[PDB]
Amino acid sequence: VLARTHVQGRVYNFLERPTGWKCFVYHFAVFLIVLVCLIFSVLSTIEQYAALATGTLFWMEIVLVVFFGTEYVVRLWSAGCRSKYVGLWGRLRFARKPISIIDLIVVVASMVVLCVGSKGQVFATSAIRGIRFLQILRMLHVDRQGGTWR
Repeated sequence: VLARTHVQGRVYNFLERPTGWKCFVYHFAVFLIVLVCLIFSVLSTIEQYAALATGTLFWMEIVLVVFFGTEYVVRLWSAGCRSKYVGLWGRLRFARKPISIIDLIVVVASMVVLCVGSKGQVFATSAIRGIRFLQILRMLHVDRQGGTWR
């Protein structure tokens, strides 16, 4: 200390404060990830049949589910930088607009989808048609700071 917390509260300032820096680095990462995740989605929806027989890259969908599941909770931690019980609920409760209600429904679906097992080809359809399907919305939820699409 005193980093240790003045470094996590620093993460929770940077990801939350719209600036030239948030815009520059964060939105390069969202486009890079969406292209990776969608090329991987075309592969993954065939790897799901390879998972009946053989070895497969399908494990990396659980890795990116842990990224996106963590990335949802990381916003709840930037509710207020130290607020990690308080606004951890309080901003989730605030998340009332249409995409935010869908994002809440899809994050609990995404955990249930891991939790049923990597089969049920519904884990597969939800990885696709839930956890890619949310990401196309973020193009319009685009946090690149113009008052976007309105």
